[PDB]
Amino acid sequence: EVKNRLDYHISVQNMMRQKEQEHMINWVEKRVVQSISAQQEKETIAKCIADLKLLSKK
Amino acid sequence: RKLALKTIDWVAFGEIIPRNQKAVANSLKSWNETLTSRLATLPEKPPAIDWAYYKANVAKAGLVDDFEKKFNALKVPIPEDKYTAQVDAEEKEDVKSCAEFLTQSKTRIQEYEKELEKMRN
Repeated sequence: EVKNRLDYHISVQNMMRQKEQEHMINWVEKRVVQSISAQQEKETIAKCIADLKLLSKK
Repeated sequence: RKLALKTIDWVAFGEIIPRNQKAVANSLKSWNETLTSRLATLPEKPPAIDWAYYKANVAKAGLVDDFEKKFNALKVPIPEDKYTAQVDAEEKEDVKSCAEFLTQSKTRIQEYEKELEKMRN
């Protein structure tokens, strides 16, 4: 009978992290997804790596 | 708990010349069997708890400790005897059987066999 309340407290804190994880994430990501885009140079890295495909695949 | 032990004896059952229990023994053995099976079923023990590691995985780790101490230090008392006259209200009624019925029964027997001998003669 002992165990289940202990495990409940842990399990809730676990469940309570994931939700905070998605909601945290959602704000952080839904904020900064926007800003990134100024980097032209990831498309710098697209071409660069894209050359290391276009050249370096065959 | 922990409790010790006597096997079936059907001869016993029928005889109870304390008439007020004659039925009871037949039923009472079967009540026994209920316990007999039930005890054979279960084990004595659960495991226990590694509180140290569970404290690692409970962030409210105080709880694990608190309940730990109380539980581990605690021992609950074995469901306690109320009756032990069974042995006794018998073994005395077993004298009731013996001396009282022994003597009368053996003295009768002798007269029978005593006339037969001469009847074989």
